[PDB]
Amino acid sequence: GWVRPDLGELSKVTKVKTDRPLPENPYHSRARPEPNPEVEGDLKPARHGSRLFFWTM
Amino acid sequence: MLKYIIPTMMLMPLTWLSKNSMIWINTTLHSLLISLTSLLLLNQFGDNSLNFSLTFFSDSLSTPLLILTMWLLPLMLMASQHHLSKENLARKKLFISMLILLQLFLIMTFTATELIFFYIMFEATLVPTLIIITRWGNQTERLNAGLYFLFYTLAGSLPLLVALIYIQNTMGSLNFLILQYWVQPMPNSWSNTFMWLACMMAFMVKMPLYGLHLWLPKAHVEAPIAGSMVLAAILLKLGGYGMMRITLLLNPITDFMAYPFIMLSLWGMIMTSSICLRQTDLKSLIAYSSVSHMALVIVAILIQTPWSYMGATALMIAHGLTSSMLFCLANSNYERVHSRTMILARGLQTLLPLMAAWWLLASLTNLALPPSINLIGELFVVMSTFSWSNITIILMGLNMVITALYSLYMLITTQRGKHTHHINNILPSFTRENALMSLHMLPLLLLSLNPKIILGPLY
Repeated sequence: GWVRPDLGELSKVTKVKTDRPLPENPYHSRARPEPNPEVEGDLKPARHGSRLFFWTM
Repeated sequence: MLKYIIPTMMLMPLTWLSKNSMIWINTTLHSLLISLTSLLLLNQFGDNSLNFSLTFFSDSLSTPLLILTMWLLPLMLMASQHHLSKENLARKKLFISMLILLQLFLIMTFTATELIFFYIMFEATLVPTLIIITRWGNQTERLNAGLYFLFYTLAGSLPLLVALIYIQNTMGSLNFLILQYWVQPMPNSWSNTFMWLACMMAFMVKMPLYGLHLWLPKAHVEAPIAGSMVLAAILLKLGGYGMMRITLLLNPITDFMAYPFIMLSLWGMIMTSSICLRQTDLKSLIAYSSVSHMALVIVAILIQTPWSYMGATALMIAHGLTSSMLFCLANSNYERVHSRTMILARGLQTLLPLMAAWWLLASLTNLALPPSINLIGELFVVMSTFSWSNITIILMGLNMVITALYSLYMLITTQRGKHTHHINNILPSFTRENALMSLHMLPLLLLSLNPKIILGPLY
């Protein structure tokens, strides 16, 4: 009483119910470096202009 | 300081839109108006300088130089309108524009509170001067003279730019008032030694110092008359002004680091003066006299005493006026006889009596006749150098001989004796030349009455 599978039946993606837990760290990765602090706040105008030699603005 | 820059820059539409016959009249009139306007810089206070904005200021040292520059421009306009009478109109306007640009650059160089702005326009003064010398000079050697002048100045003054940027990065500012209140002593190291050399050598070349003066007896000779006025009456004093400004930051290394250079002037003002005893050229004689006087100024600045500083200010103003007048007289003789050699035209007092009187008065003011401000400056430098050391008075006193020994010599061979027989184109003196001589001389004798306005910022 065995039925031969048709075309594309064996190539299906199926689901599996298993008791073993999901590995939370399969790559054995360590702690990522902390990113740089972002930029925040409103843009105030430059204090006393360019401040390049004698230029006032 | 905007009340003098804007009319100076509006002089260019004035000289570019005028008619082909009234450029000289309009330019002379409005430059004389600006010279009259220049007297509002005398509002000086006994403690504080006159500060206009963040960009410009004027203490009591820059004020006589500014008044001298804006008084000198109409004099150049009146002098340089005879050898350019046959010139094309566009080239005439270009010459007047070069003079106007040179005055604008000078009068905003003398007032810059920030040092790199002072350097920028101190080198912007090179271009119109060099263009005038190499364009409207007469003979072949104007090109070599221009090359010598430009390359001496730039090769001396690029390390000044490097040192000034180093000062801006180290101290944090280049404003002269901030540097007056934030100045730190310079210790003893080789880095500070080359710092002093880089700050000093540009002004050493532009003073000129003896041994670096080889560009003066070329550029003062091949140039035209107005070029001679700016070369002898402002730019040397501009180097002296820069020296006075920048010697503030170089303490106390100067107390030994000025030791060679003083000798290089103390002997130098002897040798060049002796050159004037054996010069076959009138313009070269005036140039070497300028070398000697400015070497005396160098010694006065380097010993850094108050009396020497006021003597240096009075000496710079008086020498500028006297050298400009002497160049005018020599140019008049060159226009009349068409040669620059001194021995060709003799006995001119028999033919030109009033110009002989102007020659006598100019020579008397050249050899520091009291109570002229030439003698005041020379005397004050003498007192300060006697305080510095004793034997220096010998190096002063011998100079006090040799100066007269050429000045009256310059008075004799050009004015006294039997006249040259074959020279018969000695025209009578024009009103323009006499007016130029009087406008050169009468301010000097009037300044002898009230000299306290040219005695520096620590009077």
